[PDB]
Amino acid sequence: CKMFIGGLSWQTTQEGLREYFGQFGEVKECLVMRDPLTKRSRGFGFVTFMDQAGVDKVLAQSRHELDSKTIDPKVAF
Repeated sequence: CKMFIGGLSWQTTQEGLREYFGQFGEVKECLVMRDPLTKRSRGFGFVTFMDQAGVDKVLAQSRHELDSKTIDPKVAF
C-alpha cells in the first residue's frame, strides 16, 4: 500500500518528487513512468511515503500544479 501521484508534469522526476512530498511526508520510495503505450496512464509518479499529516499536507497539493501541470496527489483508495 503506497501513495500515488496523478498528472506528472511534462518534466517531473522521481527524487524531485521524493523531495516534493518528502518535504512534509517522509518518502521511502517512488515510481515515475511516461510515454503512454496504450489507453493506460500517460505520465505519473507513485510514492510510498508515510508521515503524521502525510496524506494531509499532500491534499493541500491535491492539484500539485508546477510546470503548468496540476498533478493530482491521490494516496490509498
